[PDB]
Amino acid sequence: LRNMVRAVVDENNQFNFNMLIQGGPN
Amino acid sequence: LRNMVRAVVDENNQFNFNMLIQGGPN
Amino acid sequence: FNEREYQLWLLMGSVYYAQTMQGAEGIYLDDLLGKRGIYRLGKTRSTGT
Amino acid sequence: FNEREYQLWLLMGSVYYAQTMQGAEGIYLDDLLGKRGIYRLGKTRSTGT
Amino acid sequence: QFKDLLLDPLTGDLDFGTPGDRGMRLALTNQLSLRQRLYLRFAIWAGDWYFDETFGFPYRTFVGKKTVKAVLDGRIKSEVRQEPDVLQITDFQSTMDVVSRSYKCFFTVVTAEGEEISLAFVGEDEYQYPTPPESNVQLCGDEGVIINFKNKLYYLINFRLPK
Amino acid sequence: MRAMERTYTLVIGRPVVIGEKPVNIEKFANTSKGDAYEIKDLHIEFNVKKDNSKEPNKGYVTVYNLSDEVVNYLSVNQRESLAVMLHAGYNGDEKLIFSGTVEYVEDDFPEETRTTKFILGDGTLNLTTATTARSYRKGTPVNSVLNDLIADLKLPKGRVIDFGNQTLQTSMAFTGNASQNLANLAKNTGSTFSVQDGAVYWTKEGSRFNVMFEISEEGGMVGTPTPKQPSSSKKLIKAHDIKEDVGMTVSTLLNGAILPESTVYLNTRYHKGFYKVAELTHRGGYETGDWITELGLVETRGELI
Amino acid sequence: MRAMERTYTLVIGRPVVIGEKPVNIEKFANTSKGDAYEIKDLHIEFNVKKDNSKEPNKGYVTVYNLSDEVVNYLSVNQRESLAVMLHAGYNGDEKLIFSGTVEYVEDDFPEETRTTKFILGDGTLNLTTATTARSYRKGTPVNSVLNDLIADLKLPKGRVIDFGNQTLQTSMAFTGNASQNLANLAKNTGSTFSVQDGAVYWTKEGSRFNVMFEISEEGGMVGTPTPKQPSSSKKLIKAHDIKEDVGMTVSTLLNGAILPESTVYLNTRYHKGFYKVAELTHRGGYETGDWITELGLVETRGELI
Amino acid sequence: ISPAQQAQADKRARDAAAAKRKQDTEVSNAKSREDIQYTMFVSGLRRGRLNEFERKNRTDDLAILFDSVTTHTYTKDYNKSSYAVESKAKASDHVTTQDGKFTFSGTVTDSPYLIDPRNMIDRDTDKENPMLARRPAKAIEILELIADSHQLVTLVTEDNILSNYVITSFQVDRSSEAGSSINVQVTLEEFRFRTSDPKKAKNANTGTKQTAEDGAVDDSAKQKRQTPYIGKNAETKERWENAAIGTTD
Amino acid sequence: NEFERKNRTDDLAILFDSVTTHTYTKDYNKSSYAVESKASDHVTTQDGKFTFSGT
Amino acid sequence: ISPAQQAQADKRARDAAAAKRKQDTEVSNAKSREDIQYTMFVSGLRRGRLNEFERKNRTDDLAILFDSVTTHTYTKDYNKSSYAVESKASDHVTTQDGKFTFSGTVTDSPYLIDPRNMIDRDTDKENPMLARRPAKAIEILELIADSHQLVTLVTEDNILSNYVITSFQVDRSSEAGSSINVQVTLEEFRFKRTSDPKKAKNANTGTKQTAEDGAVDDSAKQKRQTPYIGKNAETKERWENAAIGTTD
Amino acid sequence: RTVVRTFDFELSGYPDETFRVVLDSVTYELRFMWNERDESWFMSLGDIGAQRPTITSKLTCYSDILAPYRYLDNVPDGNLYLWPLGDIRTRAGRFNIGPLKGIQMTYSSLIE
Repeated sequence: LRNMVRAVVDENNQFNFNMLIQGGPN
Repeated sequence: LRNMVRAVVDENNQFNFNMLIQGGPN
Repeated sequence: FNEREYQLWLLMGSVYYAQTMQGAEGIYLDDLLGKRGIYRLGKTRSTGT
Repeated sequence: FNEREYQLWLLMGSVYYAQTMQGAEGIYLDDLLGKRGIYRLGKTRSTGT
Repeated sequence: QFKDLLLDPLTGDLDFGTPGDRGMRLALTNQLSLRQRLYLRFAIWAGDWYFDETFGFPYRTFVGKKTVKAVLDGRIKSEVRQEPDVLQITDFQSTMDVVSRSYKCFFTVVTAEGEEISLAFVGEDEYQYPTPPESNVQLCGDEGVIINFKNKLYYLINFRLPK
Repeated sequence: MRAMERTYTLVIGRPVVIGEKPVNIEKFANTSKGDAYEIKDLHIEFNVKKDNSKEPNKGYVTVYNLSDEVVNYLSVNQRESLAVMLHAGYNGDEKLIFSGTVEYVEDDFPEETRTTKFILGDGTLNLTTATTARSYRKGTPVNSVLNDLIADLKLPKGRVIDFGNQTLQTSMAFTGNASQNLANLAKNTGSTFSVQDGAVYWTKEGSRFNVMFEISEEGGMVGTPTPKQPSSSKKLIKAHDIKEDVGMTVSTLLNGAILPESTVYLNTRYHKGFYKVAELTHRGGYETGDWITELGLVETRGELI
Repeated sequence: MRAMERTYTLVIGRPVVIGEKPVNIEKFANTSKGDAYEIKDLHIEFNVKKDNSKEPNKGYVTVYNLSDEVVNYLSVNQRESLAVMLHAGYNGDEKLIFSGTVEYVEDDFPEETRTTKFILGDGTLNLTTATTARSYRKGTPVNSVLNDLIADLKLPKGRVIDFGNQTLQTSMAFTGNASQNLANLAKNTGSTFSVQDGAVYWTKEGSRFNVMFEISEEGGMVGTPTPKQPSSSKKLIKAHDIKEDVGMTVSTLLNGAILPESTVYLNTRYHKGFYKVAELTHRGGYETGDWITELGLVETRGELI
Repeated sequence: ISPAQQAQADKRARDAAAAKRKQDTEVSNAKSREDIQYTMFVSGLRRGRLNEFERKNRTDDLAILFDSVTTHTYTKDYNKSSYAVESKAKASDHVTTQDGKFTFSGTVTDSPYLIDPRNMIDRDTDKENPMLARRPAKAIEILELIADSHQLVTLVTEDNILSNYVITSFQVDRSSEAGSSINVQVTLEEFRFRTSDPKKAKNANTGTKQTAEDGAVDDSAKQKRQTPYIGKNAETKERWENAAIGTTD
Repeated sequence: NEFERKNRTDDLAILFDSVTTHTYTKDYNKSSYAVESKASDHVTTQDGKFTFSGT
Repeated sequence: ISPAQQAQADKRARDAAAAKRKQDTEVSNAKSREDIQYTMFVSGLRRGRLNEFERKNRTDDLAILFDSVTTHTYTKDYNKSSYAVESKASDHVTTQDGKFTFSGTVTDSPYLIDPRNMIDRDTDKENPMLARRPAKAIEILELIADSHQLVTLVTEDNILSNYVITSFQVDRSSEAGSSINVQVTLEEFRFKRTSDPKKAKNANTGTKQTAEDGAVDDSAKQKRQTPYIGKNAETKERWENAAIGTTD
Repeated sequence: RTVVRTFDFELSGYPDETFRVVLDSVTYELRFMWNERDESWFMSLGDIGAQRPTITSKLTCYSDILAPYRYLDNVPDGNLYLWPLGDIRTRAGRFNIGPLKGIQMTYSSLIE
């Protein structure tokens, strides 16, 4: 069942990475 | 059942703390 | 065959320390401290008044 | 079997040689003169006026 | 091997010993220690010893009440097995008399005997340190080497001639 | 004959106002009406972590089915910092377990049950707004600098270990938040600074204070101790040597009479010895849940201050 | 007749000590007693991610019901960096899958089952402490600067692509950690720098190395490939052009003989072609769980270096 | 309340506390004796397995027999993994073996037919007065002691012999349907895995060690008194330890 | 023997007109993973349950 | 305690430890040889399946026959997306592993004792109950399951291959005494050196270190170098040390 | 040379004990091996994770073990002795080492 939880945690980490790293010319 | 979820969230927080704070002489 | 040489190794190790400030025992102890002019005391008789 | 036995003779010879004055080296030197009751000195400090 | 002051099995006072060797003694053999460990455990009524309310036997439950023999035997037989060094109980003859209202049981207990681990705290030592020589024997030899040889020669001269 | 049942109490007081003297949350308990809003027999879930570091100790709380009047009193004062105290124990006494200000509050009431939320900070307001502006010349005794900065912070002095006859080697200037400047002086002098339940604690790393607490099966221990590293990373070593670097973990029934900087004695069947405390976490579920406390211990190698 | 069953081995060695020559984790495997603590038949769960970037590759591991002696050996050395190697395969061979130092370790033993935890770093100690202090004048050949900085890092050179006759245009100075300075030279010269399983890899972006691996239903593929963007954000474009910007994803049974900088050939029924590798993740549950590896591929548009 | 009621309150604490001491100490005695082994004869006693029942001496090898065993079962299990392939099918990977489980049901009657003294239940049972011997009760306090002390039981069944099994649960039902007897059910699972010669011993580990808690230096930490010496050989010790060891001050 | 000990003020006793069945049970649990080997500490004891029916 | 018990605890540990060496060893060798192939005959036999039953020898193709089989069932499963498809997109389905289960019995009073059955390898002809046949079957059953053999099932209609045992149950109820009821469950296995060089394919082994306890690995573990047996110490000696040197 | 008692040891009797101890704020690892023929304890001392022990010696009563070795940067400067609590004639044994078993192995540190 931990499989279900790991997926949601992974998605939240993905959203946070996107929030930090976005747009920009570099 | 929230006990199971809190454990996974705690482990993820631990991994992030390790990622931020690692190595270094100070 | 092997177990016997364990005894030989143990005895050899015992021999080496026989000539050191620590590990000396029995007769060998006298030689170590004999160099400094000290000898064991034998049987003694109680004295009093 | 003889090769395993031969090491025993070599070990005995080394032990005897290690404890003689001529063959005293490093720590083994400390033990031999330690038997006499004296020890090597250490970090020593200067004296002025 | 539990050590403790020895209690006289005959009187209940401390075993000061015979008039020729009066003193104080410690319980050393496991048999003697276990005897008194059971005696005290059975003699002290439950709750009557201060500093430990849980120690003792609850005689008040049975004495003075109409009780079933079988229940009493279980409790009697259970208190014995609280000691960690009891091997088994061999036999148990529980009998009750209704005329005098007395109850009296018999049984025996089997216990092994152990080793002493260390003699440092008790009396003696087991080693045989050597004795220093006497007079100029060390630097010049010993006469016994002559006496033993003379005796060997004499006994050999004795052997060959038939007797 | 009874059972051994849990008990607790939660108190809410007036808004906290910082002035020109040390702040004591005790004196703000009473409300304008007098007696404070006390909440005893309602299912409560809380989590309170404590540590010895710059950051304040923060605790979380949840209460179910509060009366409308109490919620109204918190709808007001949403611009202000209400003082709150929490108590817990076992049916015969309750030890202070947290005291601070209500940083956050929100209410969600979907259909059947309302659920109030709190976030509390231990001296957050003082530690994050106390400005300073100080300077000193070569030769100034360091023991004077320490006392000057702490008085600026406006908090009671729980315990301090003075430096002796230490003197500054170079001119120094301090500005910004006082807490940040003090936390920097910690690194260069081997001292630990951390505020807790309103008390300022200044100690020296590696050293420890008597057996103020003993842990054993009689003392309500929960499971055997296990060795856990006190940090999530490893440092390079020459292999100050006196610093920490080792620890252990233990759990026990809830007991609020413990603080991060205290000392404990561990009487178990495997592990035996003395340890410092480094971290605390108090958990609680009144109707359902644990009622225990977790301690993170750290080995010590310094003098017995 | 047998089945196809999993196998693995885990080894723990002496503390790692950095000196004045390249570090090889291989030589630290043997313990003072000689043979190392090997763990084979115990349920193990691990996750190992790898990448081509500044940060080291880190992997996590969990072991259940360890003997007290082994745990004791790790209670000690908690100040030190023990060397660890991991192997996995299928009942006939085991390929090296990770090698590094034990960054973290903790034990929790609630009632029935103890659970040990690990966090391992691939060369973390070297990448985060190797200081440098170098300078060069106008006209210096860039190929000399690269070699000078790598030797400072004290790691074996897995593979490097020299710059040719490039020369510095302006004077340069480098200090701080050597890894950080090298990672900055990457941006301004279109080169990729990343350490992995102790090997230093310096390559050029966009270009790729033969078909060192082929993926097909015979090669234990798991599901069809799907197109996934190689980054969580999009960059503005003129619409160096040679840079990455596209990729795909594939999954396969565990196979440790793969590295982020390698090249793979994808023989499926929909997608066919050559791709670079950009990311790896190895998962494993001995008694229960997956035993697969996930690859993140990136399209290439440069020369065939 | 009243002063007399204080005595009544004290009785609760003592008797309730004394009860657990008897249970707790007895369990502590188990797990300390390693020269004791428990065996249960589920079946086969009258067919071949009589050879093993003769080897037990009522002192360190003990046998558990039951007046009747209604049924017993044995079921081992295995786990099979499976992964998907691009062919819209599923393949297989390694498999694992999941220990094993055993259960049986039995009954102990208060009117036995076969009273064999070698059986450890019948240690004290009276030959000629069985119903007053409390056989049904006598079995609970012995079965419970085995389970709560975590003994590794060995089962001698007619079909095969099992070893290293740990009890997990059991039941006792005095239903009105039968009476004068107890219905007993038990479950077990396979718990699949100093002195002695220095030759066989290998390098052990103990980890970090603090000061010994049985001697001085802890008293200085615990703030206690050092134990005075017993005088013997005075003026010989005191000169040497005081110079070579000193005092904790 | 012990029923007669009960008075009417402190040691209150309760008797039902009839009890049909009563059951007593205990439980234990063990690790489901192979142990490292003796490591006989991998077991825990649960609380015993007791139930009965009456009228 | 006493030394008499120390001489008793050792017996308790020694005999118990001997049990693993017996059971644990047998499975090890059973997996170390893949030549043997086990087969099971559930029904099928008398409807012309005898054609392949006679092929089974007593050394490689072992066969198992139960005294009676009551029922056997075979089943397969599939799954599909529960959301409307985008439309033909007939790829939204997957195949699961087929399951097979049956119930049987082994009795102390057999009616047919055909020696070709591996249960009856060395069973007495005139006293079947002293042979203890039910115990013979269980010993066989655990070994097959423990070693993870890929069993082959011969059935009424079809033949199934590459099936592994996942669970079985044995019991001896009060009714049907002198016999045992047996249940088994099997599932498919989608399985996918000395070899002909013509069939060889490029392989990999990843990074490798010093192999096995050699003359160099011994130094790493501080083991003393293995003395050389003096079959010849005149030729290699002058060259071995000069060209290969010594680990030091 | 003023010295103060600061540490005591105990041995469980296992023939190959090995554990880590902290003395004078420094940490060391110790190994104890039991010799059958000579019925004596062999002690090895070295740094944590060291390839080989720095010092090896045989334990005896009333003998200064570290005497000839106070010239190395990784050897304690204190005093290590074994003396009995019971009768003075008792020699070191296997199980008789400890704060109350009969022999008191102790470490004491000079006052600086």
